[PDB]
Amino acid sequence: KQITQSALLAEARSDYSEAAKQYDEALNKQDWVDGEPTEAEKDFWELASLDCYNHLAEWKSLEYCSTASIDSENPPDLNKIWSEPFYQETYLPYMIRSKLKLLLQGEADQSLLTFIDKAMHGELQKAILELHYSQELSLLYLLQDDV
Amino acid sequence: SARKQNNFSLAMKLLKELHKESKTRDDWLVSWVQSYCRLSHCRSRSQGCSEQVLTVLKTVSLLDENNVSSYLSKNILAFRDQNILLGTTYRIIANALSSEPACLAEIEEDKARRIVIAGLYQRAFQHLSEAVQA
Repeated sequence: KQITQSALLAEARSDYSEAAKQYDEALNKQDWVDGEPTEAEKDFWELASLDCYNHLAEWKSLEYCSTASIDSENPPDLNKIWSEPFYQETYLPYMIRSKLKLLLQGEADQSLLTFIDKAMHGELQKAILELHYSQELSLLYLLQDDV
Repeated sequence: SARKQNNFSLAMKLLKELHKESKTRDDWLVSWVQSYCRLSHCRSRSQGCSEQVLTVLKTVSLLDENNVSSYLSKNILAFRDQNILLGTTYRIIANALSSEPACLAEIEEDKARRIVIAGLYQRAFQHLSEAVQA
């Protein structure tokens, strides 16, 4: 009733974002008792939603949305538990589409550099499947004039 | 292009960038057509008749008397003004929407004037449809 009634509103920075953000900001300590069985369902879905509204927009909304779904504080447990899930493996382009906006800002920037590097760290083991899966991985190089 | 599709909020950040960026006399009006369309788009939703129609009707004639001292091209820019006006004269019957005065009802007095409740409560229907009429 917050979000299926957002598909209508056809906006992707206010209505959906207010329908989504308070779920993680408030900690939902009293509504997590009844919604405790959902687990990943309530989670990843909200996770997923916070993507598919801004997945097109990128911009500060995106770096912050990664920040929500990324592995920023402690980035090795996620990869050390799963290699590729049919959910978190979907946020890889999300953060990096934000590259487009911050890579526009500066020629060598935190998001892009850290990313493409760690993407090469994970390239060493099962590169080609992921490098093939993502075309966006291509569109990024052209910045530093190296075709 | 973003306007008609009704994407809104991506178009919010865009309307901020264009409002900011283009910085000429035809700019201001160009951005305003966009905010006014967005006005119709959220008038589709409820209570914006009080809110957003005010947010965009505010400057639709302040900096407008001094803008493109014609010159050509005005129809496509003055009409959306007419939209922010019918979208109230036809919606605003009385009361409720006047809830937040100090500045609000004052606006109806002034707009009706060039184009403090009784000059509106007893008269604003011969005022609004005429301001929109011009």
